[PDB]
Amino acid sequence: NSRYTHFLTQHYDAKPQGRDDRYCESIMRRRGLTSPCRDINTFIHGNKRSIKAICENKNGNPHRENLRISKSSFQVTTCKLHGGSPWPPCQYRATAGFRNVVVACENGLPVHLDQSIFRR
Repeated sequence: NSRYTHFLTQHYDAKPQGRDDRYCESIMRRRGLTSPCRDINTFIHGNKRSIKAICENKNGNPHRENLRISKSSFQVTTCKLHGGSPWPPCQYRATAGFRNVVVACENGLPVHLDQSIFRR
């Protein structure tokens, strides 16, 4: 279940404080997403068990072809790449949000975040 682990690395941050541009620039580095700079990436906050619950009917509904959509809303932060280059230094604009999320699940664990709902 390294895909679950990969999901957490790319898309989970339990307790941020700020959630500003600087937060994005830092955490995108910390999580290895800056070579090349990922165009857009969203982190989910709070506890893990609520996110795992999306894979059950406890906190999820089936969605489109192969995805799950959460019933609860999550605090999230979307980091969007600013500037012309794919390469570091990666400047990010932060957007804090509060809504449900879309994931793909495998063996009851989230393994993908659908980034499309945050492209705005």
